[PDB]
Amino acid sequence: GSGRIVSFRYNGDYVLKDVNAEFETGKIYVVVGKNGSGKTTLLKILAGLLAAAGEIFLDGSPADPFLLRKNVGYVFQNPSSQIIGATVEEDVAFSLEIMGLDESEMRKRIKKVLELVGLSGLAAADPLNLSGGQKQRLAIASMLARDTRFLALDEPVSMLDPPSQREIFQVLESLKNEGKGIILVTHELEYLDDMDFILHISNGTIDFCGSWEEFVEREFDDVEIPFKWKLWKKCGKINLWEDRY
Amino acid sequence: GRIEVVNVSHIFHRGTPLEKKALENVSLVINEGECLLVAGNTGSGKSTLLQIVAGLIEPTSGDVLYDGERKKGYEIRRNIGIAFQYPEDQFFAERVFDEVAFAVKNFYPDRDPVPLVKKAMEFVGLDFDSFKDRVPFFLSGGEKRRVAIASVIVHEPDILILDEPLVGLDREGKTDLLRIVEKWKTLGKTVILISHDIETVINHVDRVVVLEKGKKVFDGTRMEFLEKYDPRFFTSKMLVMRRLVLKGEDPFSMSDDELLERVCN
Ligand SMILES: Nc1ncnc2c1ncn2[C@@H]1O[C@H](COP(=O)(O)OP(=O)(O)O)[C@@H](O)[C@H]1O
Ligand SMILES: Nc1ncnc2c1ncn2[C@@H]1O[C@H](COP(=O)(O)OP(=O)(O)O)[C@@H](O)[C@H]1O
Repeated sequence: GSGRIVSFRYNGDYVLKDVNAEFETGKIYVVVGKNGSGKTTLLKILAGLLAAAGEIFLDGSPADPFLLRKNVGYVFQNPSSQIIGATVEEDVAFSLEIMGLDESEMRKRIKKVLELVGLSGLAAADPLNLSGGQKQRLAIASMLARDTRFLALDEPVSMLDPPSQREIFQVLESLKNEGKGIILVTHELEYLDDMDFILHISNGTIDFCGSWEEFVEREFDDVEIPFKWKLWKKCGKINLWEDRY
Repeated sequence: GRIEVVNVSHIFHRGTPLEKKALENVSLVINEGECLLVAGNTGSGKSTLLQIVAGLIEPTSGDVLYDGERKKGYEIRRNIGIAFQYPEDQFFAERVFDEVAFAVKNFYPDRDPVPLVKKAMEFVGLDFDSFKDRVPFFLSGGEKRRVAIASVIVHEPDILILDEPLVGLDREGKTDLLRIVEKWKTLGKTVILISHDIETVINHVDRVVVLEKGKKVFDGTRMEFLEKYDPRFFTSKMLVMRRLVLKGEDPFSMSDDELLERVCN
C-alpha cells in the first residue's frame, strides 16, 4: 500500500529543532550531514524509538512513536544491539508472530528473507557466533520480514564487502519499486545507483531536500559530495552497477 | 624487517566435517619499509593470512621467513603489531591505559610503561589525561580504533598490521587515521593494510596483493594493479585513476577535483 509521513532533546540541549520533512512510499531518501548532526536521532524518531515534540503525520492522521513502530522498520548502526535469538531463524520468526501465525508461510518467508541478505544456509546458526557483517545481514533480515511500508536504515552495510553492499542496495532498489519508503544513511553511496532525494542536516535542522543534481550544484562544505556524482556531472551516468556485465 | 611468505596453506579442523580451507598455497614478499594493501572479498583469507604472519597462527603448511629465517611465535609477536578488524577482540581492560600498556608489561616488564603509553597515545592523537582513565567499552568507533593501534605500536615493533581500520569512519576520521599511517612509514617501518576501500587507501601504499577463495590472484605495484587488474568492479574513482594511468600519468598524490579535469574533456 501507499504511505506518507518537529524537535528533540535527549536530556540536555535540543539536537533537532524545527524539522520539516516528508516521505512517501516508492522513493528512496538519503540523509546526509556531518557527525553528531542528528542523522541517527532523526531516523529513530521516524522509527518510533524516540519520542519527539511536534507534529508527525502518517497518512494525514497524527502519529505517535507506537504507530510509527507499526509502519517503520529499523536497522541500528550496531546490529548486535538489535537481535535476540537462539538461532538465526529464531531472531527472524520473532517479527512475524503478530502476522497471523501461520507457520508454513513463515518457514517459507524466513526462507525468502535470508536469501535476500545472503544468510541462506545459516538458518540454524547461532547469532552469538556470527561475524559482524553477518549480524548486519541478520538485522536487515528481521526488519525486512515485518513487511512495513517504510524502512529506516542507519548505515546497514558498513561491514560488508563491496559486492554484498551492492546486492543489499539492489534489494532496496527493488523494494522501492514495490512501494516501500526507504530512508537511509550511508557512507557507501558509491554502490547506490538509484535514489530520489538527499536530505542535508545542518544546525539541528534540515536545510535541504532535493535531487543529487541539485545537491551537487549546492556545494555544501560540511559533507562530502560523492565522487560518482561529479563524474556523472562531467561524463554522464555511465558504468552503472547493473551494466558492469 | 623483511617478510617472505612461502607456499603456506591453512586448514581449520582437518578431517572433521566442519573442515575449512582458509588459505591455499599462497606466497609473497614484503620488503622492509614496504607499504602493502591486502584486498579481496569477505572469506578470501585476508585476516587469517596476516594472523599467520603476525605469529598468532601456526600455518597448516608452508613457512614464513623473517629476514630470511623461520621463527617461533614469541619472537615474531614482539616485532609485529596487529590491530584486528573488530577491536573488541583486542580489548580486555577497563581503562585505556591498561589496554595500551599491556604489550609493554608482557615484553619489557621493568620498563616504566607510563611514558611509553603516554607517547603511543599521543602518536595516535589521544590526549593522555583525557583518555588514560576512560573505559574502552564506551568509546566511539574512531576512539576505539586509536586505542587498538596505540596498544600494538607501544612496544615499538618494526611491522604494523591494520585489519580493516577505516570501517565505520567518516572522510574526516579516515583522513586523520591515514595521517597516523604516513607517520608510521616516515619512521621507515613497514605497514600492511587489509581494506576494501582501495580508492582511498591506494594513495598510501606501494604494492597491492589480492586474495580470492584462499588463493593469491594478484600481486604487483599499485600502478600495475590499476592497469592490469580486472576493472569490471572498480569504483568510479578507480576507473578515473585507471584512465589516467593508461595515458601515462600519475593519478596518485592528486586531488579528486584535479582527477576530474583530466578526464571527459
Ligand atoms: N543517548 C544519547 N544521550 C545524549 N545525547 C545523545 C545521545 N545520542 C546522541 N546524542 C547527541 O545527539 C547529537 C546527534 O546524535 P546522532 O544522531 O547520533 O549524530 P549523527 O547524526 O552524527 O549520528 C550528538 O551531538 C550527540 O551528542
Ligand atoms: N576458527 C575457524 N574455524 C572455521 N573456519 C574458519 C575459522 N577462521 C576462519 N575460518 C574461515 O576461513 C575463511 C577465511 O576467513 P578470514 O581469514 O577471516 O578471511 P577474510 O577476513 O578475508 O574474510 C572464512 O570462510 C571463514 O569461514
